[PDB]
Amino acid sequence: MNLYTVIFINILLSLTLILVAFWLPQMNLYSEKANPYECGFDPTSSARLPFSMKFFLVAITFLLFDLEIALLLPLPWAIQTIKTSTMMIMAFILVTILSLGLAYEWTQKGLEW
Amino acid sequence: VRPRSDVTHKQLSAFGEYVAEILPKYVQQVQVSCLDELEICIHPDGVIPTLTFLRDHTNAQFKSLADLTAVDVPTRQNRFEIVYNLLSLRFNSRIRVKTYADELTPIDSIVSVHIAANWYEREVWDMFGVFFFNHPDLRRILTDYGFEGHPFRKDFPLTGYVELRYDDEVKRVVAEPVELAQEFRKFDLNSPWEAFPA
Amino acid sequence: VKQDMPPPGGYGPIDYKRNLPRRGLSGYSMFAVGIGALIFGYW
Amino acid sequence: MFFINILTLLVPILIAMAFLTLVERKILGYMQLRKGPNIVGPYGILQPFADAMKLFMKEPMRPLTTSMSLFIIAPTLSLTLALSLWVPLPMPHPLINLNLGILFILATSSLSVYSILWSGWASNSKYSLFGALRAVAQTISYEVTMAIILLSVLLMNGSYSLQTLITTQEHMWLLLPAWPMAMMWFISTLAETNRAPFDLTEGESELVGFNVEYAAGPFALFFMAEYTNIILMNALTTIIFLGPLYYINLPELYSTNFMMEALLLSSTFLWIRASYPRFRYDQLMHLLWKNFLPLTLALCMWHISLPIFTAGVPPYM
Amino acid sequence: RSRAEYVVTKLDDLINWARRSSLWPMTFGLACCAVEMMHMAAPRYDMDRFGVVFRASPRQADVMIVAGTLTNKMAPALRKVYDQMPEPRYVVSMGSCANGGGYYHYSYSVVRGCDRIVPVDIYVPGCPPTAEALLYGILQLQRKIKREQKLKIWYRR
Amino acid sequence: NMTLNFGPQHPAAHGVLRLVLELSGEMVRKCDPHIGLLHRGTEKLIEYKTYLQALPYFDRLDYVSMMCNEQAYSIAVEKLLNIQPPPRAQWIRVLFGEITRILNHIMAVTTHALDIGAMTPFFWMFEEREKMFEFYERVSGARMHAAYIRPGGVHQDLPLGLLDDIYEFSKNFSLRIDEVEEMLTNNRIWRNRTVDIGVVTAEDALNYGFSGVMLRGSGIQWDLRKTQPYDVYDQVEFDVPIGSRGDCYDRYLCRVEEMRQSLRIIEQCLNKMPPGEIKVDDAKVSPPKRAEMKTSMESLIHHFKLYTEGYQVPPGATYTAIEAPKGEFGVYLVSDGSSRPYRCKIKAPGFAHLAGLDKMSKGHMLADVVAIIGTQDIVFGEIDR
Amino acid sequence: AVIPHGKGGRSSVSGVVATVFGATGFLGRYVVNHLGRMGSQVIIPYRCDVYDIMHLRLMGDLGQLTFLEWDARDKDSIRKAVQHSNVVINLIGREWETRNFDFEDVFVNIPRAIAQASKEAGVERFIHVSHLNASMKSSSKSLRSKAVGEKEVRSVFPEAIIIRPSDIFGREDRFLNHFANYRWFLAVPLVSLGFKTVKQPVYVADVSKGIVNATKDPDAVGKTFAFTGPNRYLLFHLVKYIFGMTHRTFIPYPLPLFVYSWIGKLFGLSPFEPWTTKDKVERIHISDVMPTDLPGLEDLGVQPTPLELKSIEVLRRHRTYRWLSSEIEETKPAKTVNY
Amino acid sequence: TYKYVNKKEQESEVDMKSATDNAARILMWTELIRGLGMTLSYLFREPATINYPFEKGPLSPRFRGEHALRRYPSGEERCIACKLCEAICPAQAITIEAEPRADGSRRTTRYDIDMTKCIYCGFCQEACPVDAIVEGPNFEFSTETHEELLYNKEKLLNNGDKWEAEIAANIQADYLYR
Ligand SMILES: NC(=O)C1=CN([C@@H]2O[C@H](COP(=O)(O)OP(=O)(O)OC[C@H]3O[C@@H](n4cnc5c(N)ncnc54)[C@H](OP(=O)(O)O)[C@@H]3O)[C@@H](O)[C@H]2O)C=CC1
Ligand code: SF4
Ligand code: SF4
Repeated sequence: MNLYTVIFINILLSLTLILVAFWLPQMNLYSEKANPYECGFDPTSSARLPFSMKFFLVAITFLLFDLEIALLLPLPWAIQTIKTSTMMIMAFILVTILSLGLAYEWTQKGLEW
Repeated sequence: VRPRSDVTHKQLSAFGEYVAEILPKYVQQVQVSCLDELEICIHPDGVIPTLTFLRDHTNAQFKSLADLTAVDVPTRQNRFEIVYNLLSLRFNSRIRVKTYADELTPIDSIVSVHIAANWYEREVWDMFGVFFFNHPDLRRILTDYGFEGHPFRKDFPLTGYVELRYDDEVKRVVAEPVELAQEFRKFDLNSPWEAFPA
Repeated sequence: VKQDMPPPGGYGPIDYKRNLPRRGLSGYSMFAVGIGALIFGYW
Repeated sequence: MFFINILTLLVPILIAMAFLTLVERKILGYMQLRKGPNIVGPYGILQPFADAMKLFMKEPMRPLTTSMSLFIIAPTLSLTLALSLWVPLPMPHPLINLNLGILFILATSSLSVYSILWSGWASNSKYSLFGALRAVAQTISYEVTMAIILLSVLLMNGSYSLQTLITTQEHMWLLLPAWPMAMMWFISTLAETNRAPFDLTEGESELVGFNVEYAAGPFALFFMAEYTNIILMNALTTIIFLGPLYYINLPELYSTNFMMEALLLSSTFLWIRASYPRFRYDQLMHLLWKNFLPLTLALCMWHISLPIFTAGVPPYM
Repeated sequence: RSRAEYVVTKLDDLINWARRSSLWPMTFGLACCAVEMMHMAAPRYDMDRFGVVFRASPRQADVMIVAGTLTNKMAPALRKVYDQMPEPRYVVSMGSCANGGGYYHYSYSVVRGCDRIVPVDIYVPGCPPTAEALLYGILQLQRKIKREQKLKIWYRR
Repeated sequence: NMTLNFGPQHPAAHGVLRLVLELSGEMVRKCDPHIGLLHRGTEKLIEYKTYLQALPYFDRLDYVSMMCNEQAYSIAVEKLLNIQPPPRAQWIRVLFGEITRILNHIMAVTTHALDIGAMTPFFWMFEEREKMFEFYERVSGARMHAAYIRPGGVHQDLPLGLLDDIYEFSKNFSLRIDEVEEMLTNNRIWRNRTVDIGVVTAEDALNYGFSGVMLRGSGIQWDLRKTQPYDVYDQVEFDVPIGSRGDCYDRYLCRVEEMRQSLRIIEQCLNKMPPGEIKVDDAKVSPPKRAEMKTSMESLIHHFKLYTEGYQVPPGATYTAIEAPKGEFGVYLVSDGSSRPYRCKIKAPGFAHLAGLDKMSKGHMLADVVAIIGTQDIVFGEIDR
Repeated sequence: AVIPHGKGGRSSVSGVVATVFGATGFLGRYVVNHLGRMGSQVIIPYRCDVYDIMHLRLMGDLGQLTFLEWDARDKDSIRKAVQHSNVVINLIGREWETRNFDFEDVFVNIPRAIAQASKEAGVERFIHVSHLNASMKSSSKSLRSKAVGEKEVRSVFPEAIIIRPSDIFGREDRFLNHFANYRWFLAVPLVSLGFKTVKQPVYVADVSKGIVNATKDPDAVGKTFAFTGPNRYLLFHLVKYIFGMTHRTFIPYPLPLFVYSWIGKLFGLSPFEPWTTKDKVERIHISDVMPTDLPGLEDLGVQPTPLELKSIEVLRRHRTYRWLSSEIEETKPAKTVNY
Repeated sequence: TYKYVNKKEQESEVDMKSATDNAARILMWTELIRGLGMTLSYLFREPATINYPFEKGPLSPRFRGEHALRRYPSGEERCIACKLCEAICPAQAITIEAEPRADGSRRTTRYDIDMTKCIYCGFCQEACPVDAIVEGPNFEFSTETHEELLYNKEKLLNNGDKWEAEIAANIQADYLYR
């Protein structure tokens, strides 16, 4: 609840700002004032058309590395595990196998944008 | 009075003869100014051949194109006088090869010989209207996208025929025939007295 | 007579060459500092 | 009383946000041989309030081609998450003490990447997509090392609660140990706030960026958000790695030193901005995936090993 | 004092002060006059001191300092950028090339003034209008912005 | 592919460039720069203006190197008149010519950084630039656009305090280059942004007519100041800073060296400037002195005719090239016997350089193009003319 | 007088010095445009701050447009404005009775004082503009009051032309934008389900050109022209057509006017510019009168321009990205009603 | 004489010491820290800016600034309408038409400098035989309306009367040079 109280004030403060921002100011709007904007000449394209991302393989990896992190996140509680040996043996294997994933990402054109 | 060394007027003169001899099929006149500058003059057909010999000859390497321009002598049947100024970093000398082109008799393009000319040739078409065959992409460079007329021609009015203003009714910039609020005062400046025999 | 001219004997000399100073701690010594922090910090 | 406290955390922070802008426009100035803004008000103190009023009054422009929600949600989200992340910071005592506090800060930061994505799609203007897609990528990439760097920290703190570090750092800053990551936390803090060395999100020379089609108020809110973040992330550096001295008898010397260290590290990213040219888009990702991620993942393992064989496993709780 | 008139005079004085103190000019410089302002942005005559901070995105700009000749090929653009600037907006024409055609007045490719293309608020004269001279012109815009009384006109309208 | 104007109003173009790109995502496949946004008709207007009243136009073609530009017209017109400037004037033109190359290079190096994102170098040097304009203003009355270098000689003698003040500026300027030297020459971030970007091979540079720091950066050894010594560049000693490889870094490093070498040339000019007259003594070419025109009839007639009608240079044509800070700036002035020129083709170091952008920016990102334009030092006044 | 010299475009002279008191208006903007294009001397009395009249500066040439500070209540301001004008054009009008100005003032009271002074001055001709179908008994106070004026001004200024335009069609107009802006409203009320209120729009320019031509023609004296349009329309097609070009759903639902006059009363309370007006509402459902009268357009020299032709430009801003590229051809036309 | 910039004279073979020094340069961003030191240094330098209204950037006597028409001490305007100021103006700015005044003297009925057309070359200052048209020191004459910038004889003569004291001092300082 205490958090709920804080957060709703947080949204309220932001919604308050945006609202004022739209109603207080006066507005007059010929087109060409609202038209899309590309440096002063007509766009010359849809501005939403297919845009290539040279980072094809980097992107896929991030997601995989994120997940590993996930698996790396429980560690703080797992440190206190009585086993210890297995903990580290496990954690070291996870970090090493993902890093090798990275390694192959580098070796392959991935991560080379 | 400027200092003049005749070493150059002799060196350049000789080269002129050398070029002429090597390219007699096109060289019409080859002169050296009193300012120690050579100016081989070639038939328009010799554009490709004369340049290439100068770009690739051991005794005359003229690697870079300083400029391509076209004076317009309206009196001259062939209106334009395409002038190509070249530099030889090897022999530290410049030469100018100038040809003649009329409005509708195009000249060859030298983009092959020097790619520097890709832009200047577009500049000559836009301003003077000479056309260059075999040009990769000839299209107006300096003038407005819809400009009608070639501006540096001596027969084109300075102020031109169209000017632009924003019209509210149509909410867009709009050409209108030029209306000037103080016409260019055309001072006559030539004096009725000559200076020397020249 | 009086025109703006170089002072008699000429002006002094002006430096034009780069005077960037190669001032820094030697690399080995540098490593030790950070390493020492970690070594101690861990203890 | 709780509200009083809510007000005490948000209002001051927001005011601090404002004056950071002024301070950014004077410290950059003196570094560049210029006074900076001193003519409006005394010594420029009224300068931040002045453009705030100019920004809100100028007409908010809704591009002909623009969503009207993914356009107004984006700033609101940016200010809401940034001001929200100050809720758990343990300046001395935190306000809302959360047992999994650092996961709250990491998660809330992650959500801000959307605002960039939503604003870019909303604007549907080139110079915007080209700014949002690259931007989301930068922010996300600098999240993967950002998170791993924290996991290394936590394992030496014992818990996710930011309050524990005040007890972990009662004898020495976590910079001495783990300095190699501080640097890597600092550079990642520079990327995630799209500040200079990594300001490609919105490069000006490159795509003038995500904010081109945004004006007036819509513009200010992110704006405010960025600067508040600029502080928050610096403040997290000043709790996690530079641990201010804590005395249980007088709590404010903790906040006094928190004040001093936060201002200096906030001053540092101002100083970084003026001092360095901006990195290339791929040069930026080349750093994180090639230069930093292998360093972080390996040093992550060293921080699971340092505890065990040095019999130093941290006390939970 | 107590009068709905006094409250409406004081509050615009507030609104005018905010616009006056923070004028964000647009990063739009043509020809050379742009240099004579890059000198205003520079340390001898800082402009930021006065509030102004260059911001490229027309969308986030208050003043358009047209510097240099407005050719007939850049005209169609200037109008676009002026049209896309946020409403409260002002134009300062710098240079005899822009306020009037200057050298190049009679050219076929030069618009004889930006006043033909965009309404102009202050005209700063001089071939390279000096940088103080631009700073005087920007300060004259601030005097014009102080005098404006938009709220008063709405009240007695 | 996608097309972005990357055009006018950008903070990367000078304000007047339309660079239609064919970006495939971030990589840039093709560029088709659309210049013409600042074509003023400079060369059709000159035909209608007398030789002195066209000088001013030459200060506005490259607006960051005013006097070196007006030293190319002054040398041309002087050639066509077979007249030479007096000895003091030639040193003054070399003194002002190197102050302009320091002024252009401070412009080119600092604005390039402004584009890349380094803000501070611009502010530190721009204060050093107003120190320099002051020298223009104190000698001509205009901070920039002086009109000081006249077709025959220069217009007025240096005030009596200028050479001391130029020494004090030159004495302390090198530390100022040293300071941006430290802040933007080894930053891994600069090197990465500049090194191995826009490499141009030696023969390709000559073929594309680059003729400038772009020519020297790839190792070709060509300076019109030593090869074809114009004015007094035969009596001053300097080292051309030839770069080795051609990346935008080697070209930056060359521009920083030329600023240093120009301080060496400025030093020599202050140390060895001759006592004498600043304009040739032929009243037919250079106007008569104020006292003389007000006391001698031959001088009033010569003042009246020169200002109203003109020099009437003898019929001929010349291409005179001087090493302007950007590169070879040349005027092909064709002259009928009339007092007003017939044609004046301004060769702009820049029309050739911008053509090279498509070839130089090959296999490069949107961001690299911002560096590619920056390293050509292109001012659209010279290109558009 | 001023002999007309020039080729016809800006920087030329036509010899019409004309005070135009309400130039800042939608119609006005256009009136100054042609007058400025022609080269006429235009004096624009203004009350709004200079910022708002900047849009008029680029129109007209240097020293051709002069702006004077003027207050309707203060008789002296009108006096000096017409001091040196020979043509006075009155476009003073509003839809919302403002706190300090009543329909009488904006239509009858003020426009009288103005022409009154104009005579004292000796202006050759005065053009007064009043809304079309304006009976002294018409329902809308506005229309009736306007009628009251056209009478009075004739006694202050005899043989004063009185053009009487229909609701105007143009970018920045209300007739077309108002309906298109009903989008915000989920449902678009239409009295009698938008029937029996046939309406004939007229392009703004046509009106402007017409007005200007009046200034430069001896044939118009005491004439009460009526610029009408090129085609009439039942309000139904108009509304839908608009929504058609705007590409926004059309949901015609009838609303009893008695209740709707009340809705107008509601918005009418807006402290700031009122969206709609009780007096508006009536006007909107006030049927366009038939065309038997001193003809306007064509008669004065301009051929009317069909609505569909330029509608695309007026309604474009209201479309969404999805339809922005869409063109007139794709859309359908509305149907006229000679009735 | 040439000079190689960025040319490595030789291949220094890596020595551990060298390698460490380098590796440290990459790992601990040593050169980046060097750059920060430079900016911190200036932060401590005195800023070079001037209060613009209160202090003014220095302009010496030849500054061209704003046009003015001078008058003789007696009060007779200097211009005698020779009209070569019109002839040498590069921009066509000055328009002069003249007629013999009643006194019988030569004077200009209309002298109009279009300042928007003028590019402040300063040749008119040069050309005038009586030196009636001078480049006055003032540079601050920015105007709200375009028409104000066009200047007739009365504005320039008035400009001349206002700034005559400084114009006389400026011409006094620079005439020996001319
Ligand atoms: N659809 C239409 O537009 C039609 C219009 N008409 C008539 O044509 C005329 C012009 O219409 P339109 O341009 O749309 O009207 P607007 O609402 O655009 O206003 C016209 C002008 O009148 C001025 N004005 C209004 N009230 C006052 C006042 N109390 N004191 C001084 N000035 C005032 C306004 O100046 P400011 O804004 O500065 O106060 C404005 O510039 C009107 O009078 C109207 O009766 C007739 C038929 C249809
Ligand atoms: S005005 Fe003078 S300076 Fe400004 S652009 Fe035109 S010419 Fe260059
Ligand atoms: S030159 Fe001097 S005197 Fe002769 S007209 Fe021009 S101003 Fe008058």
